[PDB]
Amino acid sequence: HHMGNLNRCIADIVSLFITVMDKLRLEIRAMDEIQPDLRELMETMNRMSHLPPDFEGREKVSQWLQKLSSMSASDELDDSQVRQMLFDLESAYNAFNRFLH
Repeated sequence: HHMGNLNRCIADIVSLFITVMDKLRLEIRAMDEIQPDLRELMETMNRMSHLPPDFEGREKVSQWLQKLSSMSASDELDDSQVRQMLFDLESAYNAFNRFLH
């Protein structure tokens, strides 16, 4: 038994999307508490060579990473930013699932 890179990436991307969304639903707000998982999600999409270069889901995650890069470690996302991030992550997750079909 041996699992390939692609299937490991798919499992990690699905679990990271849901983990980041769940943290946001649990009122986790600090940049240093959300950003590391988001970075892990972005890098795993980057390791998934089968994704199209302009893939929608990666663009949404990247834009959030860029936004978080302007914050201090201790800065917190506000209610509006959390709701928007959840909408963007749901949209990126759905785009990933659509890609798989």
